[PDB]
Amino acid sequence: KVFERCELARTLKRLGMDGYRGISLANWMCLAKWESGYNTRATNYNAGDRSTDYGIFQINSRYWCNDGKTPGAVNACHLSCSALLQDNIADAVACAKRVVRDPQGIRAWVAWRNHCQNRDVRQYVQGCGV
Repeated sequence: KVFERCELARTLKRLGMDGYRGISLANWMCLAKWESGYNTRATNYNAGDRSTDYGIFQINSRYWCNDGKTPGAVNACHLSCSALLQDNIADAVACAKRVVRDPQGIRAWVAWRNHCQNRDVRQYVQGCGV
């Protein structure tokens, strides 16, 4: 499903993402925005290394979720990658909290570096009453 902006901001707030590991809601919103355009059904296969990115946060099948076809998969979130193509994002959020418990934090997503660090990202949560 494709979330509307404030609908997603309230959903992430509810699921405990605001300030999680020091990361503001606006940073999480910038990341879903540039990763998937807030679409839970988004998948991107990366032909150079045989892995696929899944869901609203584009979480990768080498490290975090298991899809059975990615060489060297660790599956650190201990989740099937199909759990991240659901309309309900509770699993996607639990795995995104796991990604950022690693020292790199949100920098793990290069799209966040390109599109969100050192930018004013407050626009992504304005008007949402969050």
